[PDB]
Amino acid sequence: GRYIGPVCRLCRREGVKLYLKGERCYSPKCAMERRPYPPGQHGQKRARRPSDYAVRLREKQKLRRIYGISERQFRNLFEEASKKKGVTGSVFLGLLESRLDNVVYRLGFAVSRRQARQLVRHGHITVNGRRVDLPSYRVRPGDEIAVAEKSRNLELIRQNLEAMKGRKVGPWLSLDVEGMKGKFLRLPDREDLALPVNEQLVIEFYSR
Amino acid sequence: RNLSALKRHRQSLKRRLRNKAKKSAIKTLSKKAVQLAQEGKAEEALKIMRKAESLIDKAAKGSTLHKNAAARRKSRLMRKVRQLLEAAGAPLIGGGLSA
Amino acid sequence: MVKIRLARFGSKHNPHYRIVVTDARRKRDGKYIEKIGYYDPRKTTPDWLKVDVERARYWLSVGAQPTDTARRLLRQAGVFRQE
Amino acid sequence: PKKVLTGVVVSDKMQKTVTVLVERQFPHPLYGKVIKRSKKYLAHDPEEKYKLGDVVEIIESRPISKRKRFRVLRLVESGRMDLVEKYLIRRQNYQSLSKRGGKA
RNA sequence: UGGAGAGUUUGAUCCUGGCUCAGGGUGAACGCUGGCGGCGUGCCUAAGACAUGCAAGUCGUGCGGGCCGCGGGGUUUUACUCCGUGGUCAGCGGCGGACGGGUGAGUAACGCGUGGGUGACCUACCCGGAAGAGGGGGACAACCCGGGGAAACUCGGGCUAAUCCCCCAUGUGGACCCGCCCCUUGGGGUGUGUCCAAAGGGCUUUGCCCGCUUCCGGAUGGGCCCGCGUCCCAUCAGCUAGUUGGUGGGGUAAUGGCCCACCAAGGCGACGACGGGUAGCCGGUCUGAGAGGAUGGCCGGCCACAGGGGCACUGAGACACGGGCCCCACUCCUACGGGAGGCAGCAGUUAGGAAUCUUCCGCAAUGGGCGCAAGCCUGACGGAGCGACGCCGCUUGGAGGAAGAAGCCCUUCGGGGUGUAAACUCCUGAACCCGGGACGAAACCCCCGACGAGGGGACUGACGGUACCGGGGUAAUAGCGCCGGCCAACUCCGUGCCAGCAGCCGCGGUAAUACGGAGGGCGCGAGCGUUACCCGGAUUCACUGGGCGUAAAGGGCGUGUAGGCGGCCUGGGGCGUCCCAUGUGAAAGACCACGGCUCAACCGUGGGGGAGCGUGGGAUACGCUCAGGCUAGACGG
RNA sequence: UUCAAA
RNA sequence: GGGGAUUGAAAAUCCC
Ligand SMILES: [K+]
Ligand SMILES: [K+]
Ligand SMILES: [K+]
Ligand SMILES: [K+]
Ligand SMILES: [K+]
Ligand SMILES: [K+]
Ligand SMILES: [K+]
Ligand SMILES: [K+]
Ligand SMILES: [K+]
Ligand SMILES: [Mg+2]
Ligand SMILES: [Mg+2]
Ligand SMILES: [Mg+2]
Ligand SMILES: [Mg+2]
Ligand SMILES: [Mg+2]
Ligand SMILES: [Mg+2]
Ligand SMILES: [Mg+2]
Ligand SMILES: [Mg+2]
Ligand SMILES: [Mg+2]
Ligand SMILES: [Mg+2]
Ligand SMILES: [Mg+2]
Ligand SMILES: [Mg+2]
Ligand SMILES: [Mg+2]
Ligand SMILES: [Mg+2]
Ligand SMILES: [Mg+2]
Ligand SMILES: [Mg+2]
Ligand SMILES: [Mg+2]
Ligand SMILES: [Mg+2]
Ligand SMILES: [Mg+2]
Ligand SMILES: [Mg+2]
Ligand SMILES: [Mg+2]
Ligand SMILES: [Mg+2]
Ligand SMILES: [Mg+2]
Ligand SMILES: [Mg+2]
Ligand SMILES: [Mg+2]
Ligand SMILES: [Mg+2]
Ligand SMILES: [Mg+2]
Ligand SMILES: [Mg+2]
Ligand SMILES: [Mg+2]
Ligand SMILES: [Mg+2]
Ligand SMILES: [Mg+2]
Ligand SMILES: [Mg+2]
Ligand SMILES: [Mg+2]
Ligand SMILES: [Mg+2]
Ligand SMILES: [Mg+2]
Ligand SMILES: [Mg+2]
Ligand SMILES: [Mg+2]
Ligand SMILES: [Mg+2]
Ligand SMILES: [Mg+2]
Ligand SMILES: [Mg+2]
Ligand SMILES: [Mg+2]
Ligand SMILES: [Mg+2]
Ligand SMILES: [Mg+2]
Ligand SMILES: [Mg+2]
Ligand SMILES: [Mg+2]
Ligand SMILES: [Mg+2]
Ligand SMILES: [Mg+2]
Ligand SMILES: [Mg+2]
Ligand SMILES: [Mg+2]
Ligand SMILES: [Mg+2]
Ligand SMILES: [Mg+2]
Ligand SMILES: [Mg+2]
Ligand SMILES: [Mg+2]
Ligand SMILES: [Mg+2]
Ligand SMILES: [Mg+2]
Ligand SMILES: [Mg+2]
Ligand SMILES: [Mg+2]
Ligand SMILES: [Mg+2]
Ligand SMILES: [Mg+2]
Ligand SMILES: [Mg+2]
Ligand SMILES: [Mg+2]
Ligand SMILES: [Mg+2]
Ligand SMILES: [Mg+2]
Ligand SMILES: [Mg+2]
Ligand SMILES: [Mg+2]
Ligand SMILES: [Mg+2]
Ligand SMILES: [Mg+2]
Ligand SMILES: [Mg+2]
Ligand SMILES: [Mg+2]
Ligand SMILES: [Mg+2]
Ligand SMILES: [Mg+2]
Ligand SMILES: [Mg+2]
Ligand SMILES: [Mg+2]
Ligand SMILES: [Mg+2]
Ligand SMILES: [Mg+2]
Ligand SMILES: [Mg+2]
Ligand SMILES: [Mg+2]
Ligand SMILES: [Mg+2]
Ligand SMILES: [Mg+2]
Ligand SMILES: [Mg+2]
Ligand SMILES: [Mg+2]
Ligand SMILES: [Mg+2]
Ligand SMILES: [Mg+2]
Ligand SMILES: [Mg+2]
Ligand SMILES: [Mg+2]
Ligand SMILES: [Mg+2]
Ligand SMILES: [Mg+2]
Ligand SMILES: [Mg+2]
Ligand SMILES: [Mg+2]
Ligand SMILES: [Mg+2]
Ligand SMILES: [Mg+2]
Ligand SMILES: [Mg+2]
Ligand SMILES: [Mg+2]
Ligand SMILES: [Mg+2]
Ligand SMILES: [Mg+2]
Ligand SMILES: [Mg+2]
Ligand SMILES: [Mg+2]
Ligand SMILES: [Mg+2]
Ligand SMILES: [Mg+2]
Ligand SMILES: [Mg+2]
Ligand SMILES: [Mg+2]
Ligand SMILES: [Mg+2]
Ligand SMILES: [Zn+2]
Repeated sequence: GRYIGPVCRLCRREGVKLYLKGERCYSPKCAMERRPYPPGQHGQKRARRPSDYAVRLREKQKLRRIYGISERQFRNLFEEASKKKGVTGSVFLGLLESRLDNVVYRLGFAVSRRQARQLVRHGHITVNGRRVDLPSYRVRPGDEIAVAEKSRNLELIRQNLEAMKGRKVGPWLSLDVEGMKGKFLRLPDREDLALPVNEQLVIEFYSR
Repeated sequence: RNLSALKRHRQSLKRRLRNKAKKSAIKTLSKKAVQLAQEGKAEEALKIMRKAESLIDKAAKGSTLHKNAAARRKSRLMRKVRQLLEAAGAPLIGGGLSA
Repeated sequence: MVKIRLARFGSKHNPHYRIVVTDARRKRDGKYIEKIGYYDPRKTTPDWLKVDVERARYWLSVGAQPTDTARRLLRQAGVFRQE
Repeated sequence: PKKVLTGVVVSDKMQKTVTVLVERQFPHPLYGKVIKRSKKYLAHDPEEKYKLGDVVEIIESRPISKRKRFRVLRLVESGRMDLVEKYLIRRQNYQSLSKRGGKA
């Protein structure tokens, strides 16, 4: 089961703020806000020049932790990326960005990814009409991701979909806040995203 | 126990005896004919050869000899008799051989 | 004799047959002489039945004896339709 | 097609049969170098025609005996014991390597 | 799209060099742990032994009959006897038991792989074409009557039907011997002579169905032969007498020392014969930048085997796993005379082992045997079951939540950790309950039509009340291994060269980040570690891609056999080499692209991808070969 | 003498 | 068999 445990601690081990909570991570409290040092009894102690390896490990752990995906699944995507034509780095990101659970989150249907995930597992999500509770489901270009008719009235749904009014969204995505529909226009360009991650090191980590 | 396909075995035994006997005849007459010719007795040597030919062919009607096995026998027979008769013979009965 | 029958491909609870020409004596999914079509029982695709009728007509012309089901499918593709 | 091989007669010591040495050439599967390699076929010569030293063609045939599965198709080049000599010598060197040895 | 290196010899250095680690794999096993599902997969050892059940039969539309039953007749009645019909039994006859299923023991071999040859051959059922089926005669079992055995079963006598056997015809036509044109190994045609055919059954009965016979083809499956390829040891040199070949026979579907009788002395080997060891081969699988290396479980192809040895009979086919005979070992009957048996079929037992599943459900589907058909048989197979054994998908919550409880840990005693983690608030709703509820299955068959095409109609679901759908709805498993360097992760205490750790280098003899515990941390997560094994890193056997003065390594030197290698010019050939076409290169797998299960795993469809080998053309620089020249190598005076 | 100490 | 002396801790050596 995708991690599930103290999360605003991973932010602390990566020395960078990851959004694994949506809000709370915006209001002075993602911990990174005054307490940016690693978790644990030695968190405040001076760090030692990390090994080329350490650097590469933490980088992958960053990107991977951002999407709350497992090593098993993360690796399988990367291997797929390698094989495919074109720059593995971007292509990899493109694939991570195509996970239904992620897209749900991108469209704002949920505040964080872990929430977006649950929304999927519980059928509150629809792809071209049909229900789909597979958070790893790969959204293709042209697919319409909406909210289940029966779920459109849920308290949590309104709140999030409300806050989405006026809010802009991914240049590769499009949100019709009305009927609570969204459309995966195209695979995001590396230029499209802006994750605190140097995918180049990630490729290197697996090249070892 | 008990597999009524014992019938195949008790049937093979009858077929075996039936074949065995047909062949024995063929041999006995073949040798007989080769012998008569080997002695220059042309007329009856063919007379016997002619039966042998017949027994061989009929033997091939069913699954005793069958095939080209028949051909082989007839050949090797008409072969020896025509040759052995080269001792003045002169195909009297002119039966089997087409001089 | 040689036949035209279905060879089973696909997976569990997901059969996908192959209209094939083969010796009656060969194992069902063994080496066939020629593939002349395919058939999907659950018709999970609009294209669940195809049959190289020209070829089917060929083997029939030389002796291939079709399974009852094999014959059924061939008919659908108008193999014997002599209109 | 019935395989046809060219070789040298290195033995006429049998009745209606000749031994034919056939050389073959090919790149070594791993080291490249073109290497030679030979094999002797017992060919059928019913007319006791061909002799020691002739270069004949050999052709794939209906078995004549055990060993014999080739018939001499024709003569390519008569006389030339240089080849036979080579074979004979190589065979004589054998008399060497064992428990004793032969002169070089 | 295709190549990463690190630790360890010294006081230090460079080099040589081995060992070791990081990565992929696996039919795994073992430890701790363990929630759900799909698809796969599961005796690697004793090819040890096996209780029990099931795993091959079908046909009454080939034939006669026995037993139990019912009905109708011939008689004035009974007895006796005739016909019809139901159930059942096995016979005779046919087709199938040579497929399907299992396992590799054996096998270094034409076994397998690949490409070819057969003028040296076979092929049941199926398809097309040509021509046929006139007459006679016969037997054996059922059954009946005796005899011999404990039994298994046997011996004799008598009766009888066939699509059983035989004789005579007809000979389309075919076979054989000679001849002869033609062609070319035994291919094809032709003439005389000789020889060779058959089966009957059904009926919706003068016509159709199912069959029979002889030929020529097709299609399918094969046999035999050949070129090339296929492991380790040369501390295995020589091997060989049916041995090598010939002539004539025998034998086979057919070639052949396959076998035999005679006659020759020959065959094989350092390009590894013979001997020994090991091993089923392949598509492919794992690994690798590649070249390679390793492997051959599952699925597909071929081969071999069926307790261990031999043999044949029957048949289109076997020298036959659930057929037969004999020898051996073993088990079990036994009246000790003599008998019965063979799970490497499914499931299961037992043994061995670190270790491997259910004595399950169904013939609904696909496929197979027999049948005109209805159908019957099918442990093939389609499913379910068990095992984290593997892969893929899922869950054990989501959002809010303190300048931050308690507890435990640490402390410079100020404070710092675990930690938004918890509590708690609010959402959602695995499980579970209720309702609906599949696809897979439309043929065979029947009716119309013409048993055709074509139309209509009907019967069938093991899986499964499962999947999926719709309601209702609970906050609801987390482990395991690491933290001295390689190698991501550090502090206290306890132990002292003890107890112990340790892949390699090394830790521990009172301040141990290395032992054990705790707090904290890293990694991964229904799994995590360990052991074993394969490839990698390892250019560490170097083809790609290594070396030999002193590191391991130039033979003590010469002579010279085989072999390898060969100067300059011209010509022929075209073997190597190169180019073009063309055949072959099974399917699956792999790769790319779309698709189907909500995704994926899994699966389907389509698409390139060629190496190898065969054939046909072409080129001729280089290598090769044959000719002829040349002096600059070599040799000679 | 052993292991380890700059 | 410690328990001391010695040792960085041992082996050894001298003590009970
Ligand atoms: K035929
Ligand atoms: K011979
Ligand atoms: K291989
Ligand atoms: K019809
Ligand atoms: K202490
Ligand atoms: K410690
Ligand atoms: K290795
Ligand atoms: K030396
Ligand atoms: K030339
Ligand atoms: Mg790429
Ligand atoms: Mg039987
Ligand atoms: Mg029978
Ligand atoms: Mg006699
Ligand atoms: Mg001679
Ligand atoms: Mg011969
Ligand atoms: Mg060292
Ligand atoms: Mg080293
Ligand atoms: Mg040294
Ligand atoms: Mg040192
Ligand atoms: Mg020094
Ligand atoms: Mg357990
Ligand atoms: Mg399963
Ligand atoms: Mg086994
Ligand atoms: Mg059964
Ligand atoms: Mg009555
Ligand atoms: Mg009866
Ligand atoms: Mg019966
Ligand atoms: Mg089989
Ligand atoms: Mg195998
Ligand atoms: Mg051997
Ligand atoms: Mg072969
Ligand atoms: Mg072979
Ligand atoms: Mg070979
Ligand atoms: Mg071959
Ligand atoms: Mg071959
Ligand atoms: Mg071949
Ligand atoms: Mg008759
Ligand atoms: Mg009669
Ligand atoms: Mg009669
Ligand atoms: Mg009698
Ligand atoms: Mg009688
Ligand atoms: Mg008959
Ligand atoms: Mg005629
Ligand atoms: Mg000719
Ligand atoms: Mg007649
Ligand atoms: Mg020998
Ligand atoms: Mg002969
Ligand atoms: Mg012959
Ligand atoms: Mg022999
Ligand atoms: Mg030999
Ligand atoms: Mg050789
Ligand atoms: Mg020997
Ligand atoms: Mg050997
Ligand atoms: Mg073996
Ligand atoms: Mg084996
Ligand atoms: Mg390499
Ligand atoms: Mg191999
Ligand atoms: Mg296989
Ligand atoms: Mg055997
Ligand atoms: Mg056998
Ligand atoms: Mg045996
Ligand atoms: Mg056994
Ligand atoms: Mg036996
Ligand atoms: Mg038969
Ligand atoms: Mg026979
Ligand atoms: Mg056999
Ligand atoms: Mg047998
Ligand atoms: Mg067999
Ligand atoms: Mg069998
Ligand atoms: Mg058995
Ligand atoms: Mg045991
Ligand atoms: Mg099972
Ligand atoms: Mg069935
Ligand atoms: Mg069926
Ligand atoms: Mg009927
Ligand atoms: Mg049964
Ligand atoms: Mg099955
Ligand atoms: Mg297991
Ligand atoms: Mg929370
Ligand atoms: Mg509630
Ligand atoms: Mg259905
Ligand atoms: Mg039925
Ligand atoms: Mg009608
Ligand atoms: Mg529901
Ligand atoms: Mg529901
Ligand atoms: Mg509720
Ligand atoms: Mg570290
Ligand atoms: Mg201490
Ligand atoms: Mg350690
Ligand atoms: Mg999983
Ligand atoms: Mg690597
Ligand atoms: Mg190497
Ligand atoms: Mg080495
Ligand atoms: Mg080299
Ligand atoms: Mg070196
Ligand atoms: Mg030295
Ligand atoms: Mg040295
Ligand atoms: Mg020297
Ligand atoms: Mg030269
Ligand atoms: Mg030379
Ligand atoms: Mg030249
Ligand atoms: Mg050439
Ligand atoms: Mg090609
Ligand atoms: Mg292929
Ligand atoms: Mg899809
Ligand atoms: Mg394909
Ligand atoms: Mg030229
Ligand atoms: Mg060259
Ligand atoms: Mg001392
Ligand atoms: Mg020490
Ligand atoms: Mg000291
Ligand atoms: Zn955060």
